[PDB]
Amino acid sequence: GSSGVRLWATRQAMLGQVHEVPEGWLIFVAEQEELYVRVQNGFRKVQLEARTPLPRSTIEEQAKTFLDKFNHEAEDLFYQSSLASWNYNTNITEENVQNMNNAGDKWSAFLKEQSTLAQMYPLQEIQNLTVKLQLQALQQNGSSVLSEDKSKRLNTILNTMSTIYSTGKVCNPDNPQECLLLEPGLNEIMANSLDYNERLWAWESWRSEVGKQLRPLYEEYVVLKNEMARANHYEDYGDYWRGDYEVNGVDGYDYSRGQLIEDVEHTFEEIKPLYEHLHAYVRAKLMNAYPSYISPIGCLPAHLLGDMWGRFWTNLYSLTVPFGQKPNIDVTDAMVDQAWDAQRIFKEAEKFFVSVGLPNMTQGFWENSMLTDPGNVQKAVCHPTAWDLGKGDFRILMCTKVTMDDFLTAHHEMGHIQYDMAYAAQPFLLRNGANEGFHEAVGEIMSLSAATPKHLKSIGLLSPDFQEDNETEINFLLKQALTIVGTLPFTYMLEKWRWMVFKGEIPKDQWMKKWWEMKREIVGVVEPVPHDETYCDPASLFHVSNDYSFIRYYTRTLYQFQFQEALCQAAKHEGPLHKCDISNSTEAGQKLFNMLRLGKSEPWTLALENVVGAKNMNVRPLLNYFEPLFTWLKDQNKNSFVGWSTDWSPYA
Amino acid sequence: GSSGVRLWATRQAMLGQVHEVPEGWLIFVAEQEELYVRVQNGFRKVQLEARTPLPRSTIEEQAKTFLDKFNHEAEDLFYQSSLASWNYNTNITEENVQNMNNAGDKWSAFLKEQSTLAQMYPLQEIQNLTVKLQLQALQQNGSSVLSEDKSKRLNTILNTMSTIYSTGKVCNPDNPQECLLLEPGLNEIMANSLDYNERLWAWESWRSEVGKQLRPLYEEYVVLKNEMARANHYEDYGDYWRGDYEVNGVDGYDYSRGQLIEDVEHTFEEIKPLYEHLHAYVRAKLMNAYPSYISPIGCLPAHLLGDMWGRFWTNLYSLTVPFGQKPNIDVTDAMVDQAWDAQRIFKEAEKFFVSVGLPNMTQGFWENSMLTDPGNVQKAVCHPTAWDLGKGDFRILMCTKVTMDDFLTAHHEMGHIQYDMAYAAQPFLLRNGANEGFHEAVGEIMSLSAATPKHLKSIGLLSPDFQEDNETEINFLLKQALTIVGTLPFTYMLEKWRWMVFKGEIPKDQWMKKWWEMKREIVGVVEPVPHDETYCDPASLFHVSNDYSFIRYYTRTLYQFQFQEALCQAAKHEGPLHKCDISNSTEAGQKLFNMLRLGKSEPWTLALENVVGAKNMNVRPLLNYFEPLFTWLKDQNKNSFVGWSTDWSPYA
Amino acid sequence: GSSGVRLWATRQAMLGQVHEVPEGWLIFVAEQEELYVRVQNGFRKVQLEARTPLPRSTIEEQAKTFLDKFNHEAEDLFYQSSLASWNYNTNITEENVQNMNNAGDKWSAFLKEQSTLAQMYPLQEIQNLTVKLQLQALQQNGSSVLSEDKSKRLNTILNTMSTIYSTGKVCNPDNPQECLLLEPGLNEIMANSLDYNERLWAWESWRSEVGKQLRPLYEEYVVLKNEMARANHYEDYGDYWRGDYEVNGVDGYDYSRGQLIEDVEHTFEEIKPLYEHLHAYVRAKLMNAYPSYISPIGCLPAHLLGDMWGRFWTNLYSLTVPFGQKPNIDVTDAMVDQAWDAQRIFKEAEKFFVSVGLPNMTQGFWENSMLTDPGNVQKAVCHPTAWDLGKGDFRILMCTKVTMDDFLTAHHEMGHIQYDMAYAAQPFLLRNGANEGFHEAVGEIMSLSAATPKHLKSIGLLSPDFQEDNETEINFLLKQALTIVGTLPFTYMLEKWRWMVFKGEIPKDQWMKKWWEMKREIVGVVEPVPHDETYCDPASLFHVSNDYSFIRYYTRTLYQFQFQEALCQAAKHEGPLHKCDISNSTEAGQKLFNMLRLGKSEPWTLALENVVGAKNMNVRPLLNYFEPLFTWLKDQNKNSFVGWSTDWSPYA
Repeated sequence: GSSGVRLWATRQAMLGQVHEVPEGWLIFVAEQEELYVRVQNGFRKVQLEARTPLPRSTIEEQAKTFLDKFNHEAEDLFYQSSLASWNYNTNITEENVQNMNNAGDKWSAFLKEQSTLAQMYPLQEIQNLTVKLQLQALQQNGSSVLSEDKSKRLNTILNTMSTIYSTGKVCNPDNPQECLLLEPGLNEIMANSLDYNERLWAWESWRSEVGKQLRPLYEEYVVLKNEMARANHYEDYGDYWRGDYEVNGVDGYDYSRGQLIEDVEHTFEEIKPLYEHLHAYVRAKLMNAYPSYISPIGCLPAHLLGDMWGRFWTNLYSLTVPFGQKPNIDVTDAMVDQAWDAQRIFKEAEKFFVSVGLPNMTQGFWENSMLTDPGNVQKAVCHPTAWDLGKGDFRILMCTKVTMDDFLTAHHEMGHIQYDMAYAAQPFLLRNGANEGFHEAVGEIMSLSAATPKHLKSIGLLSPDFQEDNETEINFLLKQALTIVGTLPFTYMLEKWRWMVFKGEIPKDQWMKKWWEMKREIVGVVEPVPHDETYCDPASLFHVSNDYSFIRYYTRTLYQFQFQEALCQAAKHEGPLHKCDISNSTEAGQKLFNMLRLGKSEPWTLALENVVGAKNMNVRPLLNYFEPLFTWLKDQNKNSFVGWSTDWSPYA
Repeated sequence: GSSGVRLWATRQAMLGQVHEVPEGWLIFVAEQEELYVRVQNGFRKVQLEARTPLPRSTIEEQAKTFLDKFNHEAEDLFYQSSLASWNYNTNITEENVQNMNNAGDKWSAFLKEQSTLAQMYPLQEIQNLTVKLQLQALQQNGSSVLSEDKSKRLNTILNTMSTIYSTGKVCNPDNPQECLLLEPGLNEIMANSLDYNERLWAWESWRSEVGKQLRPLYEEYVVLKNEMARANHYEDYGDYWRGDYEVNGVDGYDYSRGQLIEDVEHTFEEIKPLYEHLHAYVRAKLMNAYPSYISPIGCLPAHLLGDMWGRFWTNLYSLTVPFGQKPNIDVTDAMVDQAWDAQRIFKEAEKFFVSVGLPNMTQGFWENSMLTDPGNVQKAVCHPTAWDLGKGDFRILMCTKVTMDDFLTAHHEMGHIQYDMAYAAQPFLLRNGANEGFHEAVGEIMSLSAATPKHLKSIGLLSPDFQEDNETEINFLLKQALTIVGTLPFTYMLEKWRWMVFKGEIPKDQWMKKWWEMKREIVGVVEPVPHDETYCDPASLFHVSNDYSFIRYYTRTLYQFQFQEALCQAAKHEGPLHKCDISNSTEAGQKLFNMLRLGKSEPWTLALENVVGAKNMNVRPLLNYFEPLFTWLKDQNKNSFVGWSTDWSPYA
Repeated sequence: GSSGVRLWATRQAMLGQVHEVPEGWLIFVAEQEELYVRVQNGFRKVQLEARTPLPRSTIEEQAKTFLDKFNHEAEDLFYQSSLASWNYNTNITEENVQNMNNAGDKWSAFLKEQSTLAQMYPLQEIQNLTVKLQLQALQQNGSSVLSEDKSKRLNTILNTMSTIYSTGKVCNPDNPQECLLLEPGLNEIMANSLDYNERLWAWESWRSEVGKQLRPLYEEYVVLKNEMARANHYEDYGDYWRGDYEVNGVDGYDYSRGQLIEDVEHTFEEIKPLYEHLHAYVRAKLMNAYPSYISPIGCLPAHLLGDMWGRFWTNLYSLTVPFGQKPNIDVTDAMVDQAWDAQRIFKEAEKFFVSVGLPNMTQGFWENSMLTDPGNVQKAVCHPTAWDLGKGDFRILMCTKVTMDDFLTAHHEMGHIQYDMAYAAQPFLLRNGANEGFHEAVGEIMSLSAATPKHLKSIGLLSPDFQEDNETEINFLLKQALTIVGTLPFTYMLEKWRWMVFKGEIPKDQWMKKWWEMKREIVGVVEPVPHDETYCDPASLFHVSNDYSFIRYYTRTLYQFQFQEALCQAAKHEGPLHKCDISNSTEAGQKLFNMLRLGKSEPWTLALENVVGAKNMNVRPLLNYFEPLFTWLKDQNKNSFVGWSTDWSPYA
């Protein structure tokens, strides 16, 4: 049968009424706070533990209520800052500048108030993974952990380094009044002009007037960040940046900050045979252009890698082309013939996104964002940016033209937007990518998919009569290797160098003695002229001098290769990975959106495991993508020396 | 999520149907006497304690029937005994005396038989608190816990000192044939005559005469009082008295015997600053009367306190009046001018009770009680006493004359009788107050309200143009302090003295030395002639000789002040507490009657908490009542020593 | 007041909704499997034991199914086994001999297999007393708890002594070929011939041929009987037998094996004065018969008691009759006067058994059982046995003749089967007596009632004119004392002797000497010829050699006395207890049937309490039964010295 639970006022009433209480009927005493079970000819007291007072809101619940209230206020405040940011970037005016000051101060003050209001909430007793992740992402004091003077000094130094890099100007000895900046002056000169002396001077002059100036600033920046990290229970500032990839609280998915370093080391070792052959071929081709400036046995000059830091070897493609008479993959004729426009490019990207199974895109983007150049009466930023303004607002700000590149950037910005629309369901704190290499990877794979000849043929960009030969595939593989695989050692060595310089393993009087020697050995990049310790060459880059973790580029490339291979596997495509296309593949879009919606609500390991199939960052897709390149690279370097000599330098 | 509790005969159908049992459904098994909770994929055995036997034809019902039978027979027997007592009080004749002997013997024999017949009824298996308390009162064997000879000699000694106290006579040394009794000779001598010689001689001669013949008797009485208290599971006879205040088995209101001791001590310690100032002023007035008989730092003489044992300082109010030029408040002259008798005393008094919300009081009292001296045909005792005969019969014995003081006494007696009929619904055992300080407090609270000029003005006793300035307020407050507050230290020390005299910590050769040390240090009064252990001065009081608890008076004062303050708070009175009146406030009467009807069934702490809100003892209303007096005493004691010194004595 | 149980998926929802949970409503969460009770201002956690993995198949269910399956099949196998034994017992034939050989083999193998199956059903987790008790009987391995060789040799030694006792023959020295078996060649000559020499020679020869031969066999039998007793968790084989009387787990009726020894000793000690008077008078009559062979103070001869073991003094009733001239009570000649046979004896037995109120029994037993020897064509056994063949089949083996002795044994036999089918509702294992001293007691009590002169007169066995004087009552009482009370000391001591023989307290070189020492001090009987430890006189008993506990007879005597006293109390018998008759008393049969139906399921101590009113056994009925004889023995002991002497011997 079935029985209920009885309750009376006094124990005397319980005794007088327990006679008619059937067996199995629980008796609860409000006066005595006791529990009894009606047994045969009696009632047995049920043991009860210590009194537990009613919590109006547990400490976990108090954090939940605070986080919800903060997120609700953050959505409006961030949207106001985002729209003010949009207005400034559409038109740069004095009124536009001042509302950055107001929005920035208001957002920072609100963030500081909530972070202080969140710091008392303990993360140990909260078992809610989403709530704990929100609190730790909100409790990051950062520079505020130190004193006011120390925090202000660090911010002022950081602004100084950014200002020096941005306004770094070099004047030629022939005309001291004539001076040029790094961009677009030094970058274009060292990417197109083939003069060794001009490139060498610009490389040396910039690293002199920037390195010498930044050397005390970067050194004080390093120590201030290191001491801030110590105050934040971090071994160094590199450990602070690796904390984004750090995962805790999830069984089977925990990731430590040291695991990221060892995976980067392991992946670089895997790419080392492929990069060595790529470097050897690029080295060999430079003798074909300049036989009396570089030696095949030695390394390659930093300024002769197509840029100053050796970031991109794409500028060396004209100097390293295997078959210059073979035309590259370019469909610019289709643009002019059919009068293609930027709005049409985005419309085709949306249509392609519909084809791959992903849903449509909001019309508020079209009515609030510009694609072409917005006339000339106003100044607008033409840099490719995708905007997540919050509360459903998604925009893109760039002077998009009608070039294959722009068609890829449009796809890239759509890929950024798709991520922004995807984790939008997650709370404001969790309404972002799991790490800094996910949002860029989605845009990159979208650009890679949009650049495939099959996708162009499907939408008519590529002529149906176009043929696919070995030379075109080899040149495309080399071009991708220079652009992406070429920058992998650059990201690998720069982030590594920043790691032990923050760890304090590099003595001050030997800084450049390590970087320039390590550059020659691990990567085989050699400085054209010697630099003493007064130089600050590693900090001459934008990201390092602007408080940016450079491990994003290596992680995003590792993710983008894994995503592309996983999409190809889900799209049952037949053919080489470089020719693989995800067009008309609903499996690819659905699989991609499975991790896209997660954002940072789940650990990045779970997001990665969702598509490729594992939490590791193995470069197997990279080897498979460039296996025909690797065999061709081995064929080209079958007689050419492979590797690099640490001893050799251009000045020696 | 809703469920209940299931049951089954045995474990065979239990585990054959546990699969069909939904999760969260509690299960009781009669065969195994076990409890289980159906959890997700399992069941957890609920811990069960020993089975409590169900109520049956046990001692519970047998005692309840015995209690009902006892109450029925005690109602008639007590009615007959109280009828005989009133008749003897109305008419003192030889036939009335024989009635007392017969009624007293039968009542005592009946009580002891009920006590014996309830002795083998244990309370361990009885859970009814009302029955438990009633049967405990029945099981109050008393001195019969010892041998009969010990009880007989203790009663014989008690009657010896009580008779000696009544007949205690001192003779003038020059006139031996003329002797003055304590009642009313010595009392009147120290109440009216201010002569130091006469008061000292009467004080010394009485204590010597009483002490030299009662000291061995008091010692044996104390030893015997210790003997049957130890046999009654008490450390002394003090714990035997404190058992009435002790509360057990009631959650949130349990009281210990030592708790009242510490509460009384703490209340006196905070009272001490007010008492020291009052003692300072009375000492200052003693300098005004007899400059050479009181020291500025010394303690007051024992015989110069206005009464016999220094209890009440009302007789000193004439010599210690704050302003003797101000005439005292007295409506007796107006009352006699209005042709009002003792019948009008109770008639206007009954108007007061129906004014405060208390209902009409039965006409049986009016036809069964006298308000005047019944001439000289039948001798009547004029002592104030209220009688609850039973069966709805209620009487009050007092020679109520047409005076202001008898008006208060008439107010007190019917305050007793109104408490008597308040808990008439309670059984015979429960027909009593929770302690000995409640009935007197009830008769005191409304007496003070009646003595207030507002009540006299409302009933026409006082002229509407009566002036109430600060001088008459201070005089009234000081008179109240002398009559009530002045005796509070004496009540505390004497009860404390009698408490340790039962405990035996103070040796029999130090009873008088400790008594005078307490008198000097606590009371601030020093004897005019030193007394050795031959003197038995504490036993010279009526209460000590007749075995009467003295903590009842101090507790009653604390009770009456708390009761009055709550009544004033309930009546929404604004102004000084001494001017507070409860007339035309029906809420106060109804609220007061809520615990008056409760009787002694509930703990006295619960009753005190219900009245004001303080579960424990408090003296907060004392400060509110005498705040103008305390400020006046502090103002007037700036030029005089505050406190006392034990070193000084009138004899040294 | 009523309430229920509430559930929540997670504790977060529980905390939010705990405010809406009324007091008395239980809160359960499946995530933590935690139970809480809603209390005043909070929730109290309910203590829960370890979570079981839903064991829907308990051992209790499996054991109950196994027991029911076993009982159903065991009934058939035992039934056909009982048929074959009855066929052999009614017709001894070679084909019959192999019938029990096959039937016993199958039954034994079946029993050991079910015992083996019950071995994996431990009793700790079984809560049903009936299931636990039945499986305990099933799990009784007995001889198979040891190794096979120990069991095989124990059986072989058991067979050897059983054969030796059966074939125990002694030959006269003058006639080597003239030899007499113990039954009936030896027993007849000693019980009929009173010659001291012939009885002494037969006693000596029997103990020389059998005692010497069985001494090593008995010692080896005892050693092995101690071996599996400790393997069965018993300190000795005596404790193994005492385990049947042990009651465990029954609160208020638990019995221990040691308690049986203490109570048996206590009963014997208080019985001793009555036995000493009987032994003194029997000795006194022995000097009357043989003055030069028995001392007035010494113990009785072993061979001069009517039994070579000294069991029964019934053969001495003629030699020790209180009055040899008064005729004895016997109505056998009246049966042949009325032309009665064994059929009429049983028919009258049923009429008596239905006059006591118990229902008539079926006709199957009458047509399936013989009451007379089946001629001489087929050989049959005439020993008094009861056949509990099962399946509602009950039979009696008796060659009943038309005699009072056969009349009483016929009453004894039908009482046995009337006990058997009374508890037919019990399962096959529980279809047995509570102890070994109950089945014989049931047949004894009413057979004595049938033998009462009132019963004989009621149904016409004895003429109504028969006079009932004290002389016949004393003669009847003495015969009862010789047959029943006389065997009590021998029964108690021999079981006491065999108990410590298994225990090993008395060494092997003292057993028989301790027996004879106990025969003198306790039994009061002395051996006529001294022997050595080669003699094994206690092992000459049938029960010792055939592995039968001897405590059954002493317990049955006190059990039957208690049963008879309760029968007389229920029948409200007035006068001497030996003349009490239960005939024509329906209430007495109903009270007996209250435990007859109970069977062995309940503890025998509870059954004894239900009959009389005492949980423990007592000798009170013995005093009431033999009070006239006890006074007669006391009066006639003017020359009969109370007790005996250990020093005197027939040979010394």
